[PDB]
Amino acid sequence: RDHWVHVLVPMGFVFGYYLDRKNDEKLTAFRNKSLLYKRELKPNEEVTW
Amino acid sequence: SMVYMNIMMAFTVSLVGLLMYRSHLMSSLLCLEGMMLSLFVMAALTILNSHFTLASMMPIILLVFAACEAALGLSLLVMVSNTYGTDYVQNLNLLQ
Amino acid sequence: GRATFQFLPDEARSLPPPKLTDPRLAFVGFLGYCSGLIDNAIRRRPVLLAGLHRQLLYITSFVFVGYYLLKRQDYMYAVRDHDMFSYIKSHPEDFPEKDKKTYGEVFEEFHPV
Amino acid sequence: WLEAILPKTISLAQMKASTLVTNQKGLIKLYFLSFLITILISMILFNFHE
Amino acid sequence: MLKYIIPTIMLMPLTWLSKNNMIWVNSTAHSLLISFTSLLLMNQFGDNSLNFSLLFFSDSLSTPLLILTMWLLPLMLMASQHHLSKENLTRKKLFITMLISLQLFLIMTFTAMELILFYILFEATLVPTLIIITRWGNQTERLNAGLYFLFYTLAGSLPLLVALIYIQNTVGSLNFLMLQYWVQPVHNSWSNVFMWLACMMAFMVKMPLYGLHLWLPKAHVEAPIAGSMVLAAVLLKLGGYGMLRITLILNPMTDFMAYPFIMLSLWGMIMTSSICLRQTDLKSLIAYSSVSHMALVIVAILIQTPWSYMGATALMIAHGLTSSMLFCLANSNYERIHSRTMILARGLQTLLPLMATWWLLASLTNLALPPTINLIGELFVVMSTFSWSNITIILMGVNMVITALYSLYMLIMTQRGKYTYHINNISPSFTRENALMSLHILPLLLLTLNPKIILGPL
Amino acid sequence: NPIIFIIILLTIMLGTIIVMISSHWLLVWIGFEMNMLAIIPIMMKNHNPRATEASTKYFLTQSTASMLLMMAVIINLMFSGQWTVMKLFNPMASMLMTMALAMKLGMAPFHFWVPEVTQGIPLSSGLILLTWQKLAPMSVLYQIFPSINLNLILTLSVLSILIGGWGGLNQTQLRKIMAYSSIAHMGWMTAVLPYNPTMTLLNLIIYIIMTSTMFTMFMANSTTTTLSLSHTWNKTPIMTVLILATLLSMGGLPPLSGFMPKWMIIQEMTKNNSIILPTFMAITALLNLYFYMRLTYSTTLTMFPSTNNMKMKWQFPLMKKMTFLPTMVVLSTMMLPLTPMLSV
Amino acid sequence: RWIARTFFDGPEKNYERTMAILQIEAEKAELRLKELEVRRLMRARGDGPWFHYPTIDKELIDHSPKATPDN
Amino acid sequence: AKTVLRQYWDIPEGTECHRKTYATTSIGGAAGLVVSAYSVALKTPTSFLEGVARTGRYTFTAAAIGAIFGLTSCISAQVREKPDDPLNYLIGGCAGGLILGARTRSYGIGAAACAYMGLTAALVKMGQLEGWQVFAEP
Amino acid sequence: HGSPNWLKVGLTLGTSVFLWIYLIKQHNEDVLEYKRRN
Amino acid sequence: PFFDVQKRLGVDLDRWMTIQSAEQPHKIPSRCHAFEKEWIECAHGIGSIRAEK
Repeated sequence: RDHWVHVLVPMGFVFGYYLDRKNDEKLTAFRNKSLLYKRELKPNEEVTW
Repeated sequence: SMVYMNIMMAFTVSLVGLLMYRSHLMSSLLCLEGMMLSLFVMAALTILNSHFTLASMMPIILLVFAACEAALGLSLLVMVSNTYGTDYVQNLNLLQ
Repeated sequence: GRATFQFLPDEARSLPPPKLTDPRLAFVGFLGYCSGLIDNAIRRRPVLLAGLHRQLLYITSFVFVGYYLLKRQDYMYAVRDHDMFSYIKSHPEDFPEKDKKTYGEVFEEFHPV
Repeated sequence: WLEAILPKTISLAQMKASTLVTNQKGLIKLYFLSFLITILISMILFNFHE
Repeated sequence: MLKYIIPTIMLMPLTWLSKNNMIWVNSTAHSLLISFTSLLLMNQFGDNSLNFSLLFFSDSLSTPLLILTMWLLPLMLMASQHHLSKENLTRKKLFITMLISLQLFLIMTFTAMELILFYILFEATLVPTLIIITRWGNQTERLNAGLYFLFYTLAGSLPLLVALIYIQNTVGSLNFLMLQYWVQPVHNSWSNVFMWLACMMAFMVKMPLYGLHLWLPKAHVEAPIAGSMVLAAVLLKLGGYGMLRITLILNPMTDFMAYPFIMLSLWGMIMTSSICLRQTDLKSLIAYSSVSHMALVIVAILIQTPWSYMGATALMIAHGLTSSMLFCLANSNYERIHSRTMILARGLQTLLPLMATWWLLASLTNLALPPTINLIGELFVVMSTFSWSNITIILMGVNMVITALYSLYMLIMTQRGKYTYHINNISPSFTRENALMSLHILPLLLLTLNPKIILGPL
Repeated sequence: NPIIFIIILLTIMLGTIIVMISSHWLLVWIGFEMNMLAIIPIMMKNHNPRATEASTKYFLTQSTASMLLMMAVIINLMFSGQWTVMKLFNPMASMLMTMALAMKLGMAPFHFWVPEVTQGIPLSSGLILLTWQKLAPMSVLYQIFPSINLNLILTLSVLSILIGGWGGLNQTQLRKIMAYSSIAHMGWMTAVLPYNPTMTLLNLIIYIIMTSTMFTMFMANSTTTTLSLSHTWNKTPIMTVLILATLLSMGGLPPLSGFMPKWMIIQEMTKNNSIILPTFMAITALLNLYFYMRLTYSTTLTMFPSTNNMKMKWQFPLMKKMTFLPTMVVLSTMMLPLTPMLSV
Repeated sequence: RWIARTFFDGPEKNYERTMAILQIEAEKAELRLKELEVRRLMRARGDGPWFHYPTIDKELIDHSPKATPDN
Repeated sequence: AKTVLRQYWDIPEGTECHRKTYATTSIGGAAGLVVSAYSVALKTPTSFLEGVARTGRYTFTAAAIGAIFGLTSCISAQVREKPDDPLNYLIGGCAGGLILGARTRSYGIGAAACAYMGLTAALVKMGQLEGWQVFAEP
Repeated sequence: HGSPNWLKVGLTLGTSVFLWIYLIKQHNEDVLEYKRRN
Repeated sequence: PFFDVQKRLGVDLDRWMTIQSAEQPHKIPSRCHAFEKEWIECAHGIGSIRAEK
């Protein structure tokens, strides 16, 4: 048909690259460190975690 | 007391060279079917001199197989010496 | 544990349960999905895709069973723990509280090359 | 002299599997006498009664 | 991470799922692409190394070493194509699958986060390699290469699992390298030698000492078509790096007994290269290079004191290419003339003029002209191993002589007049002959421009 | 005829269910006394002059094997006079239990038998049933478990996994090659047994599967090694990738499941700080592998297809549950830290 | 400047993500040191329901006045 | 039982070389017998009543080796220094190669016996010396 | 006129209709039990 | 593995013949009977591994 065989597979990447983003929510447990490492007042630590 | 060392020396009736050998298998199979009475009598005293009153049937059940089963294994000893006419433990054919 | 010869007792109510889209349950029956494809190939099917009524009913079986079995596994590792802390909690005499100290204290060896 | 020492292991064992098969052939008497040595030799030897 | 294992396992049904002969080009096309992903999130730090998950830090470590591992895969199908076109497609679908089935673990290993994923994956090969050697051999001596390849590799790597399960329950948990922040030393006993000796000797039996290499030319002399898995088995060997994860720590302070591994491989380095001069079979001649200036790392690793790791890393991937590529030449020149006997092929260099400069740039990088990686990977060896004791300059200074007569004698054997009887050897190296022979010297020399990307932490 | 063969073949497990279910020394006599009574006719079916010179070398070798036991039951009826099933209260009991019970399993000695029966039973069909008799006795040893002289059950073990190893390297008939290396795997599970006796069963189930799926494969016609050469170019090649996907996994290599018992067992046998025992076991199962390699160089090397042999017909055997097992005999390693906490 | 903010992050993650997963760890070396200080060595107490064994069941005993005055 | 071996050990390890060796030399021979005697159950015979004695001719040993091994340490013991060192109690092993060589033919044993029965001596001492256990419980 | 048995065909389908139903019948029930119990 | 079904459901397979003092149909004792009810009373709530000591 449309050749599912072909480049449909590279879509496996973003499939996977999302999974590496599934964990960061459960690895949040430290927002606190002294090395700057701040998560101090900003809306930066707030994103990505 | 003493009756427990006889019969015990009797229950070394096993003696195994004379348990499988030498030929006339019927002698081997024999000292087997009389390996009982060393199991029976020995267990017909300890049950008895002290009153267990309950295991007393066990002596009966030590025969009812000892005859039933040992009478099976006689059967084969026809099949061996049917095809031969002499038992003679000296048949080895299946090897390893 | 208790209520012997039970696949799982009533106490497993409090566990999540292990619902689908976990890689294993998908993987479970995958190893069956590569099993079905065999099932043809032994006899010279020679389809390599043969009737979907054999080429399915496997995948149906595994993941159901793989699922229905994972429900108790996760349980067991819970009753393992449960029975540990509750013992670790009592007999505090067998469980000391270590002190706090490191730098300015400990010496190591000290063996450089 | 690298190949003598290690492949000596090859033709070391493969011979001892010729003494565990060849010399055991046959004679149902010959096994049975040897269970008896084993069942006594466990008496004298060691912890087995202790 | 899953960014990698998932597409490369997604490769697996990119192949059979396809049609007839489109298969080769189908997978060679994609298999290159993954190399963008290879660099993609990698070549981050640097300092305070990358660990992105619980059980994976892909490679941080400054042992990048993984980018190559993802090269050599779609260098095979350009390599392996020659005589594998002569049997069936459902078997040809296999040989591409197990070959991937290797490539999937070498991504798992080199990360491993720990010791005990390493091992079960350190032994997890030999299922895929052993099957490529025994089938699709050439001679009938192959059947013994099947055994010898085991019964060493597996022979002494079981004493790992006796030792690594001994550490797991002794001090804390080995679950993670990145926590060694508590490590006590190993002082001495008649027990601890064994511990150190058990945690070591399994690795040596891969990167050979001058003993117990008895397998290495047995498997390479007779081995699959293209060197198809012979290129891979020159990755596998150097992957004994993990001794870099241990001997840095985890019994640091026994150097006491190091000497039987120094003077044993340090006098073999001057040795087995010299038993390589009279060889009459060419794929043997290269197989003994591979011992020699590989076995120099074992005197780089045992000594502490970086400037060795500056130079020990560059070597694992130094011959990682040069020693790869030579097995690619000696393959090609064998397609046309069916003896591997070195003598027989002479009077070339007239008949294949463009392939002249291919031999040369190969045989020139064992000479190690100064600018390339090779010397800048050797001259951090000599600088620290000199300070060890001044006398190391002699033997490993001799290594730098016999190796030069070594290489040339292989080229200069192919400069002669021979017309002789050959009506064969017509093909003037159709592109794949010179295409797959490139993608080595182009990427190899190139790195010398910014050669801070091959270095350890030190 | 055909009904009873399911009455007999049912009474076996009824012979071994009274073994695992019972409190009472008498019943564990009657229990595996009626196997040696109810096994025997299965051997027969084709009435040949081997089976009948086989089951008679079996019979009287499981006759005494039992009949000693009844002597080591009635010893501790004297002392303590309490039957049931627990440590044996007296050393002449146990030492007359465990080293006269090793006859049914046969361990390091007491095997001139396992090759004399398994070879040349004309019935190869099964002969899978000689995986029951591994399962009756163990279901004593798990109970009696805290009484052994402890210098023995290892001394029959370590003289076993060795002696069953070397036994086969010299063998061709492949009913023997399974006969041998089935003493071997009786070396691992009763070497553990005093330390943490579960993680034995683990090796007991993984064993009942793997040896099971061999035979069901060895059933089409297959008999002698050089009749497994005429296999791939004749019957089906999808068969050969199977017999290579197990025989390797059965000695075991870590990506398979055959590596699963060892990998766990040594977690147990060290941590008890015996590290000089397991290497010698760990290292001896090595040359237990060189049967299988060199068995597996028979079928993938295309060795002289038999002769002009034309089998155009399809198959009608019973593969029953073979289309499962080598997805559970292989791929299960990735799955389970269950086996230590599941059966426990 | 264009790439670093297009792809990966700085020591707001690959630092103090290790902080994150070393409390998924140092609690895994707490609970493998308390088995081997309990399981392996219980010991002579056989206290906790681990090395516990069967003994005999005192339910099945009989208290009735059986017939013989002395027993 | 644990008996003999234990007795010797809790005897004269490094000193009182006489009783020890006299024991280690007699126990080796005793062990040797066992195997010779065993050879009659599994292996048969043909030289009649006296034959077993003839058979024993091949086992006319073990005892010799046992004696010698003890003797080496007996002679040594307090010799040059403490023969208690790992490398030392070795020495009793190798003389063994020579022993077997003497017993039968040459080149194809006497080294190996000296070699391997050399290698496996030291471990014993080295074993209890670090406190190793082969058969244990938690 | 394809000739399977047309006897059993659909049982395996019908059976799975039971199992998944019964599976979730135990699941959608037991999910609340955790909270009902906790 | 010892399942102990007769514990779960109701039946008695054996459990009666087991020990020296249970019933004895007309209530007649053994000689050493009186020391059973003494010795079982000792180790019951015990786990038998400390019983020996």
